[PDB]
Amino acid sequence: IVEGSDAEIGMSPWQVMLFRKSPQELLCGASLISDRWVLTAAHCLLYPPWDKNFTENDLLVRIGKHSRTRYERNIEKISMLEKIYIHPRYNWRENLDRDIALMKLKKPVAFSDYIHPVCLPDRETAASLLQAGYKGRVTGWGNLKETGQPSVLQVVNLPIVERPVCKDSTRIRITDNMFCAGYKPDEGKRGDACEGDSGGPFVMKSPFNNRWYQMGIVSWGEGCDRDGKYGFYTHVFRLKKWIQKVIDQF
Amino acid sequence: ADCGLRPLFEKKSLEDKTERELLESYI
Amino acid sequence: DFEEIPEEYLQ
Ligand SMILES: CN(CC(=O)NCc1ccc(C(=N)N)cc1)C(=O)[C@@H](Cc1ccccc1)NS(=O)(=O)Cc1ccccc1
Ligand SMILES: *[C@@H]1O[C@H](CO)[C@@H](O)[C@H](O)[C@H]1NC(C)=O
Ligand code: NA
Ligand code: NA
Repeated sequence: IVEGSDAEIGMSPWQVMLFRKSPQELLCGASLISDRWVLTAAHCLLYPPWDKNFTENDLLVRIGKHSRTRYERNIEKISMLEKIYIHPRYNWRENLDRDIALMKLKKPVAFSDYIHPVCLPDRETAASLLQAGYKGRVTGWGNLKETGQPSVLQVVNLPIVERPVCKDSTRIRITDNMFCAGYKPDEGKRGDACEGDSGGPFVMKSPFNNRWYQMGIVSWGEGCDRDGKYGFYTHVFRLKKWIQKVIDQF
Repeated sequence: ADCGLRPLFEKKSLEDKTERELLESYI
Repeated sequence: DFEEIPEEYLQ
């Protein structure tokens, strides 16, 4: 996260760290959506251009964390993966269209002050909140700058951007399964997700029922926090039918 | 059923330091 | 600079 701040304790209790077993390192962010299901970006697991293809046994899920590097004894919980599900139409070849994956845990995780699932949006909440100018919140342990790494979880609030402005900021083909967020050069404020934040949640707090909803997944961006560029996010509601199909079936 | 309600914030009726920024943007 | 995690999770 670039130009953000230290998270408060328990601020994002759905935040998940995807952790590589060997070598031991941060792979990506992710989010807790039930006691057995974790949501992330497909490209965290599969991206052939960079020779990336992780299997279940390569990874661990670390939940309830705050410190990036510490083993947070009596606070975090570490879970093994039973199965990975990548969207069947995930487009790693062109533009990361449908950049979404689910992970089922081997055992349910116990909820605590530090561990709690986020809501997934219904059509109405999505329609209400996914509007240009409305702000969401992105969290992660990724890079603090494009070109080091934070001591603890970082947080930044960013406004959703008008689709034509998103489209005009890039040569990459944008789809309805993406949205973009971030400040314009003229707005003064800044901030962005970065490398290592991928797979983490873009959340919004509904003013109707005061619950947090995950509207986006950190997906891609040209550099980090560049003037005139924006962060792109997987549009969670647009892919919720696939999400429900996987959880229903498996 | 209990999704999206944080033990250390909503469940205790405490707000975090910047959630009001989000609310103020929801016009 | 990651701290080692309990061995049980790597088994
Ligand atoms: C390849 N890629 C995916 C990626 O690296 N995702 C991680 C990520 C997440 C968020 C952000 C952000 N909000 N700035 C940036 C990168 C990119 O973003 C590509 C653009 C792309 C998008 C779709 C398909 C092909 C290319 N941009 S890139 O500039 O190569 C990503 C990057 C940023 C910082 C340091 C090193 C690399
Ligand atoms: C990725 O890994 C799996 C398992 O080894 C393999 O079957 C698959 O062909 C690999 N490549 C992909 C999905 O592009
Ligand atoms: Na364009
Ligand atoms: Na920018």
